[PDB]
Amino acid sequence: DIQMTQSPSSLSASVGDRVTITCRASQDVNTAVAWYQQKPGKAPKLLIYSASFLYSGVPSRFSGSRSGTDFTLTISSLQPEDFATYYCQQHYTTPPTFGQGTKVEIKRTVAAPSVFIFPPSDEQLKSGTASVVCLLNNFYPREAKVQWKVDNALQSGNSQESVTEQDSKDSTYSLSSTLTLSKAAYEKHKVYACEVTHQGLSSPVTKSFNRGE
Amino acid sequence: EVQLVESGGGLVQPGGSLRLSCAASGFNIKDTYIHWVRQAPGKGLEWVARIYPTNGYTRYADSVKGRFTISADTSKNTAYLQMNSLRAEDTAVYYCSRWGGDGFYAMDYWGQGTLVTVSSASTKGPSVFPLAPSSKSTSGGTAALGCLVKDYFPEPVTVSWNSGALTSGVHTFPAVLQSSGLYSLSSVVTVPSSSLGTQTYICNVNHKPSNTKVDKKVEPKS
Ligand SMILES: *C(=O)CCCC[C@@H]1SC[C@@H]2NC(=O)N[C@@H]21
Repeated sequence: DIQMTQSPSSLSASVGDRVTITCRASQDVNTAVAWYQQKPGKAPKLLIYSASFLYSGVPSRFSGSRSGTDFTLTISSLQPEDFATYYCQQHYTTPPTFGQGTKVEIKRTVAAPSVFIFPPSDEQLKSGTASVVCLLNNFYPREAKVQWKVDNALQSGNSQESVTEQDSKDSTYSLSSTLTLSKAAYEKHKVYACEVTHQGLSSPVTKSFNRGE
Repeated sequence: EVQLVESGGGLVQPGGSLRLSCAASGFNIKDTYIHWVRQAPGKGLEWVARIYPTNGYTRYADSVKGRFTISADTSKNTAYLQMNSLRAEDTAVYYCSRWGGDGFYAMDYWGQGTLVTVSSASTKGPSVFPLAPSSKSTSGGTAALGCLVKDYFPEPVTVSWNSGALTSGVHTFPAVLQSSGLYSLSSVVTVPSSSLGTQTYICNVNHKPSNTKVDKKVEPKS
């Protein structure tokens, strides 16, 4: 089994920048290498075949080259729609093997998130569980720190985060953090706060509500 | 134009059997090799098997050898993957692809894939709760509201707003698996603060695996 060692695992670059993704075959595979693009929720799309040939419909900014066992995918001018995971593949022998993939995101100017907090609905409390939701809307970069405070006590082990894919229009992200408590714990406490730290914010932003007010 | 269309996926118990199909159009599978390639949630691509339908010769990845059978029927222009002794490790989107043939051994056409989930967990529809817009929403500014889609299994669910009329500013988050083993997600939207109390906001939730359809009105709390 020939292995395809793909680097880097991820990269960030601005619109118009030159992006280089590389793959090292464990042994000679001649030119029997293809490159694929996979966007979220979609099937892989063939970009390059026989190491260096541009496939049908692929923009000219994509190209491939081979030097020995080193294979390189180049995007000469990165575009916002190029946000995707890229995979090399050798098909010199059976089984055909894929590289681990390279996740490509678009670097843009810093944008601070707009922060919102949502209390649990009365209908959910009737079921015995309380979910408190903090929303960070349309920010960049993706990295952010969201901390939950219940009556000024920091929470640990009871919240989960989810992040959207990078927006096609403005290259931003949105993020949710969801705090889960029992109904009894939710009714005992008063102040619910989510504290947000981000590069676009000069100081951390806190959004909070008092239960029942 | 060439197309490949998979079918046959679903939720199946561990140790069970499932047969996937791949119907080819715009070309004849006699002239090509047909492959299955799978992708576990959040992981890379893994080749599974290949067949040359003219003589039926097959090759398999070691991880499925003996348990899976790839086959094809040239008179139906259709290929199959019979999966047996299914394990949770087999949970994945299963893609059909082809080699171009005639000296071309890249995978040029792929289907959209069919999701196979191997689990002993039963189906369950979500509860949908409002994320009510804050009464502190800035007058004349921007407010956020949404729906919390909680405790369902398996994936996927779809969410729309106002039956597709509201698309700008919508963020429907990827689901997270809770410690309970059920999924949860939220869908949010930012709207003008002046619209609260007059414009109606309804999230439309569809969970096909449990035949659950919920429309939930989200309004400011009284
Ligand atoms: C139980 O876990 C301690 C609950 C603390 C609630 C605090 S005490 C001060 C704040 N005012 C109030 O009415 N509740 C808050």
